Amino acid sequence: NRLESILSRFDADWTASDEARREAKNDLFFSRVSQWDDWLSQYT
Amino acid sequence: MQIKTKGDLVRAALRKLGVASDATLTDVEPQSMQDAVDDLEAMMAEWYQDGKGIITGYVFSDDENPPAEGDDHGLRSSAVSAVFHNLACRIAPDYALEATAKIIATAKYGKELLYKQTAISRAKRAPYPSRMPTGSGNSFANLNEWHYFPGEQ
Amino acid sequence: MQIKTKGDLVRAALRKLGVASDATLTDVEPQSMQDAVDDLEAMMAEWYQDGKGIITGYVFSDDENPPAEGDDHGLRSSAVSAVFHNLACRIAPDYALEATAKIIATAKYGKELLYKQTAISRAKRAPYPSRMPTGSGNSFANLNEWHYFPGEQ
Repeated sequence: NRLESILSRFDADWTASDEARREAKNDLFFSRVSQWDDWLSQYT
Repeated sequence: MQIKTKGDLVRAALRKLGVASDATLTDVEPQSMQDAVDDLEAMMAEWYQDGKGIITGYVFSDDENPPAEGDDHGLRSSAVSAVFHNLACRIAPDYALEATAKIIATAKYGKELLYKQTAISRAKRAPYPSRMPTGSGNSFANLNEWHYFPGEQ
Repeated sequence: MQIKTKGDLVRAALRKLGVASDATLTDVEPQSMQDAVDDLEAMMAEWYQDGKGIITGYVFSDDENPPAEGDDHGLRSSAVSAVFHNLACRIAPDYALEATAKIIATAKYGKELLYKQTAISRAKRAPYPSRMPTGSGNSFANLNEWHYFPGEQ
């Protein structure tokens, strides 16, 4: 019951701020690690 | 179309060359028909190049049926006026005759019209190169970590 | 294809020149057929240049079986219309005849179509030179200490 409420609140908070998190993570990876964001569909 | 059979194409080519028709009293001799149908089969085999060449409706006889003159051809109605003109142009060296310039011009026009539709259909542009970014305007593939184009693969 | 054997090629060439065919009252003596098939073998061995020239399905007689005129050839159906046309163009000097311009044009077209596919297949681009770094975007070959391209080797 308590765990269910905590997880529901956490899921709402996580899903409500997905695009900003993804864009910030992409910015961090582009600025720090490398500038070729082609990990997917590479090695061909 | 009245030119359903290969023998009709052979007779039309011979008549255009003037070798055998009814406007001239001569009649077709069977060995001439056999030679002309063999030449037709060889020429049509040369044009197709196993697909990589000119594509027209045509059925190649497996020689299971001995007489290949009577069987049907799959030529569409537009290709007929070119096939027998080219056949008549090719047969002329068998005798000492030379094809009239009108026949040569008609054969040129016919082959051009045969290949124009396939030329239009095969003019396609290559996909984006592999190392080509997708700009920030897509807004969906950019959010799906799908930043770069796949490639020619 | 009804032109299976080499003798069929020789007879087709002779018919195209008009020297002799099935519907003629005089024919050619077999020694001339032997000479023509020898000439065909010589011409076809000069186009192959030992695998480095025009590549077409063709089997050379091993001379163990006596008659090289009777055995089959491995020519695909598309190359037949070129081989016997070129053979007929080459044979005419043996007699007093001269090949008609139509036969010359057909031989040119046939040889061009014979070599176009191999020309497409043989147009390959060389690898990167030995002293060419791989940029920092690969992220795997760069981390495997393999910074530079291997070379043509």
